[PDB]
Amino acid sequence: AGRRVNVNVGVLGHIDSGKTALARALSTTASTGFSCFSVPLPALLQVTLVDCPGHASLIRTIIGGAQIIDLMMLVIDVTKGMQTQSAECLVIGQIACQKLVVVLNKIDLLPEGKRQAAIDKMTKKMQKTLENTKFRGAPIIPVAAKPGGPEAPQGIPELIELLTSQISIPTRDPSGPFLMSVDHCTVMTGTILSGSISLGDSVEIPALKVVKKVKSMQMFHMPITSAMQGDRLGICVTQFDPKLLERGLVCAPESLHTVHAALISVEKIPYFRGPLQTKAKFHITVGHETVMGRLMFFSPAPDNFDQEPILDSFNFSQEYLFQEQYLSKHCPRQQWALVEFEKPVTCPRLCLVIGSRLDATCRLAFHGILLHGLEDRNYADSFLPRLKVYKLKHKHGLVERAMDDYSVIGRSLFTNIQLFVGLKVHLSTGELGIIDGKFKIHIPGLSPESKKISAERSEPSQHVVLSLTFKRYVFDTHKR
Ligand SMILES: Nc1nc2c(ncn2[C@@H]2O[C@H](COP(=O)(O)OP(=O)(O)O)[C@@H](O)[C@H]2O)c(=O)[nH]1
Repeated sequence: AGRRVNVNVGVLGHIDSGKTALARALSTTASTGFSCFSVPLPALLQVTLVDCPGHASLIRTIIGGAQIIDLMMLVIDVTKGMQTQSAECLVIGQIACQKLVVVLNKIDLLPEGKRQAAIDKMTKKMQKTLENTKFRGAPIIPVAAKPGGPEAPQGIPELIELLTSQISIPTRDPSGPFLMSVDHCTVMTGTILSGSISLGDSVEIPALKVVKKVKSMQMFHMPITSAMQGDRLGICVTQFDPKLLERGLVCAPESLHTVHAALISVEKIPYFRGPLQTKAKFHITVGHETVMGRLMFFSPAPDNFDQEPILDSFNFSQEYLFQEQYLSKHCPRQQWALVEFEKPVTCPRLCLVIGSRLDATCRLAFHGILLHGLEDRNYADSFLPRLKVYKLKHKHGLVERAMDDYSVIGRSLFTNIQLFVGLKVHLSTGELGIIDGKFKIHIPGLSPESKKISAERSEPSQHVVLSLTFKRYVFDTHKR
């Protein structure tokens, strides 16, 4: 559409930072649910200022929205500094967007004498701070929006000049499945996260359990036949109860799925102090819903330990090595983790999973994509034992006698020995043998060395080694 191009802007900050306050300060001074403003573009143009009541909401609102977040603005109170939340908000941002702008709000609490040179204190700190972040170059704008406080605008048009500058470069695809994030509610006003629309289309409301029809839609001047991704319009629909859903998920019917467990693609956050231990609970926020699952990790094999990153699929045919801790720091190019939730969460496919750090350093740990969402409540009795997690369990024994040239004796294995008979075994010398208390080994081909070496020579290390493959869920196994 030649007129009215839209881009979403994530407004980030602390619970008392002035985020919600800077919107109105921008919208109001536009050219004279969510707020926004307009302006020409020398490639109209409107930018909805994403916001929310608090944090948790503003997070869950930015994760599943990532694919539509075009740029992140960072609000800061030029007195408190860079408060707690103002830090988490800065990484999640790094995950979703690709650029950001940092503004110093409340630029009225500084005395004129010590302000311009106290401003630079943070401008320096922020700059240096961002040096270790993909938002490494983010410009900074000192600005005071409500110069008095609650009851009682500074350099706002300036903040608009910048906002548009980095607001360049967008791309949107309508081919996906429909997804709209409701922020107003019978009418429904939200933002389109995935897919395309058209009058007469069918829409689902998983919160209410039903599919309604799009009687009409209206955004700014009424015309509307179809919307694309990133747009922000309102879907007029059946006079259902506009109360049960004042902010929720709407999409194509049968488009979402309810998941009891999922195979994410894992990736620790650098700034995460600590390890990533299999079986370590977490606070997972998947798409737009935060459910507490558990983890498990696993990795590829050494042969293709550096295979390309397949970030959209899953090559379920090949096997995978079990890992007790995320290998951080030759290494792997990426790894995964069979999440297992407590509550039947329910959300998109390939949705941007994130979740970490439950406890009584930063609180965020990793982030990943959802490459597969198990839907059966019995993912253990159905899909699970079929998986191929290689659990390399080793053993070692010591060789002693030499019955013949095709026989030896061993004694180890901390046993049963009637359930392992036949497994391919290898002596400390290099020859191969087939395990045929006590022991009974065979050998096709003994070697020349061990043949020379009761017994004789004092057995300078007749060592016996074993290596068998243990798929995590099958009953017992082989190797090769
Ligand atoms: N002193 C002062 N306070 C400001 C100024 N601008 C905004 N605020 C404060 O911003 C607070 C609201 O924060 P807000 O971002 O709406 O919180 P949220 O809506 O929970 O994110 C109000 O209580 C104001 O006191 C300002 O210019 N000077």
